Amino acid sequence: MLDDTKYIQMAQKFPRNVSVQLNKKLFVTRTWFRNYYFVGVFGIFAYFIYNQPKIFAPFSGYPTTVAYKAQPDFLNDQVIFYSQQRQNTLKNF
Amino acid sequence: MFSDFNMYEAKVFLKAVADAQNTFRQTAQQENQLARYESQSQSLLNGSTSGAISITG
Ligand SMILES: CCCCCCCCCCCCCCCCCC(=O)OC[C@H](COP(=O)(O)OCCN)OC(=O)CCCCCCCCCCCCCCCCC
Repeated sequence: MLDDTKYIQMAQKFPRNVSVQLNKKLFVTRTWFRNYYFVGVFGIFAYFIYNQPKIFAPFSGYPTTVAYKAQPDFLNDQVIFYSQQRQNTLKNF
Repeated sequence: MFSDFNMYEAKVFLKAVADAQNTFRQTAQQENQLARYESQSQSLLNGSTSGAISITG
């Protein structure tokens, strides 16, 4: 057994009215260093994990697409379009 | 089953055959679409002139 006598005493008897004021500026400085090392360092890894599948597996993110057919309108010099909904699928393996 | 070379030969030939059938379809459809537009335009002109209908806006 470890002789934890002094630590046991510390745990049993601790002040219950002692507190220290914290310099807001230094607290903010440390926290914003933490944010700097999160957004700009771990953000790279997080964004890679989130996006790389969306780059190498794009077809699963855009399920439905549209296709068009066109006809002329000679007497008005216009073009008439008919649309169609399709399931976005692979093509020409 | 067959070597990959023969499989790609078949793939190319089938692509060509599908394109040929699409060529037939395109030719027939274009011809009949031109005829259809002419007929419909003439029908609307005759209708308006004959007084059968009034086309406004
Ligand atoms: C559509 C509407 C969108 C609206 C968005 C609004 C965004 C608001 C963002 C507010 C940011 C406030 C940043 C405040 C930083 C305060 C830093 C500070 O108090 O500490 C100063 C400290 C000085 O450094 P020191 O070397 O000790 O020099 C002594 C100088 N007296 O400085 C340091 O030690 C370095 C501090 C580094 C700070 C890093 C900041 C990183 C910010 C990341 C933001 C990410 C936002 C992502 C949004 C995505 C949107 C798609």
